Amino acid sequence: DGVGNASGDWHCDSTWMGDRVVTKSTRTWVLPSYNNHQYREIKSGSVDGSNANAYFGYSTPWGYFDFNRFHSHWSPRDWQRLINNYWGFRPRSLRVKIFNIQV
Amino acid sequence: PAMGGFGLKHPPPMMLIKNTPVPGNITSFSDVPVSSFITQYSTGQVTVEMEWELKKENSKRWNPEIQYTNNYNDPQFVDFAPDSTGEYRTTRPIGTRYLTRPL
Repeated sequence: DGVGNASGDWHCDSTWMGDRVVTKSTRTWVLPSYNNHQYREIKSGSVDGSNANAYFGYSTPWGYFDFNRFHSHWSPRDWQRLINNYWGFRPRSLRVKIFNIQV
Repeated sequence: PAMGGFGLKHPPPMMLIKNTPVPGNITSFSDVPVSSFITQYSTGQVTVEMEWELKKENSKRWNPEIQYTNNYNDPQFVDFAPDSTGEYRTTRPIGTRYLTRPL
């Protein structure tokens, strides 16, 4: 759209609705330009006296979003509300949004 | 009420019960009321069913709250359970305020 209009809003919440609970988290991220835009082939030999440490691979100039920790979605208090009252739980869906970008 | 609880204009009515008297062997007439009865007692079951309305806790506290919890250091017996004799034990008064709210 445009420069002077915001592309999304801030949502942090927890909505308990019986058999479901929906968590929302918003964070502010910063992204460095990695490697100076190029792929590099990274590698290692036997480090610390262990060749299980050896590897061969590639670093890229990309970064990624990782939300695979519970504390990224649950507050200490909602976590307590979950473990003191339920016998189990499992994830059902996921929705992600990236907005308000600034280079 | 000073002792706690709900103060009611019209509270749950009193339920009274008694064993209807049964006269012993009476052989002659008298205007004087009968005073010899067959001794007896009764027994039965009583069921009370109460519906309560709840006010859902709606906090935004971040950190975890205080909760009533079964915490005993080196229990010799289970509290709120019958002991070896069969008599019910209770070692602590359980109030009602664990959750918090900002004024």
